[PDB]
Amino acid sequence: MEMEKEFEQIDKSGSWAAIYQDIRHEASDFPCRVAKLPKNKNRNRYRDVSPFDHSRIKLHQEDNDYINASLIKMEEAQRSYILTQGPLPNTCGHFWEMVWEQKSRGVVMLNRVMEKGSLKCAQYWPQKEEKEMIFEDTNLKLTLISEDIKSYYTVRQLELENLTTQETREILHFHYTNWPDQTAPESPASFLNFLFKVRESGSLSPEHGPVVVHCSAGIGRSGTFCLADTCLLLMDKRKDPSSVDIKKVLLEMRKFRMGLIQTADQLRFSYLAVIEGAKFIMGDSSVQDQWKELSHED
Ligand code: VO4
Ligand SMILES: [Mg+2]
Ligand SMILES: [Mg+2]
Repeated sequence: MEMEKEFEQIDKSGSWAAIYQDIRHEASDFPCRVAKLPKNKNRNRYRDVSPFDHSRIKLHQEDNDYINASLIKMEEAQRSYILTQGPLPNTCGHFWEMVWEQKSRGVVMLNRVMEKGSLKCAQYWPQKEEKEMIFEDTNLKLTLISEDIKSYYTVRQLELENLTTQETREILHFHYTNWPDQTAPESPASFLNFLFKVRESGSLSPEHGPVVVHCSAGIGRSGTFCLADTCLLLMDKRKDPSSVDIKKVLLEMRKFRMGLIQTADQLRFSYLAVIEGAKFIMGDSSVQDQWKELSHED
């Protein structure tokens, strides 16, 4: 309720840029010494996007444990996320090793492999059932099991096999294919429809390891997704929408990974998504069918 008042004040005063720059100025700053080691230069997609040492995910190999990935551990909300860059051609083995070792059940992908004429992500999952991928460095096998393609997102069932142990796991892939870099989604409705398909999959359950979330850098669209989910979960826990302070939640998230939410419009969208999602949290279950309709997923 009180985020709604703040939304109006910021809008009718046109101060989203200043509000967002405030968050940037107050955000935590922690060292990234491991990410900056010369042996890890080719493991980083962007020179200026690095995991903090204190929250980085360590791979369980002894040669080089480095991956550009952060554990966002939201203590009060009791949910964790792994935010990571889009894998590089040499880090797709590391990416699936991380998924395996962290016992993630779901991967949320918010970018496309090619954006604005550039390769933003390696093709790290198989596109055809009969063309499985084997990651020889990490001894993992990945098979496409099935694929449900909708108008602006795709859900895939993957089988991930630890070839050392021959243990197998189902990994769910939630691929938002309609969300351009540095922008807000089309509508809260289509975003919330997607978020709630991730939730209903069980991939966010505490019984599993943290969901893996990535875009190209793992901060902008990835930060928007996590901020909206954590805010909705916080108000759900308290059944009190007015108790949620969005900027404080984002600032808390930015203790674990730098640059989360990259534009003022993405921040503004985050308010809109949470305000609209609160309708469902607070007991208007019919609104979820309305999101499905408005998102035109077929
Ligand atoms: O690829 V993202 O720029 O939305 O961090
Ligand atoms: Mg590379
Ligand atoms: Mg690779």
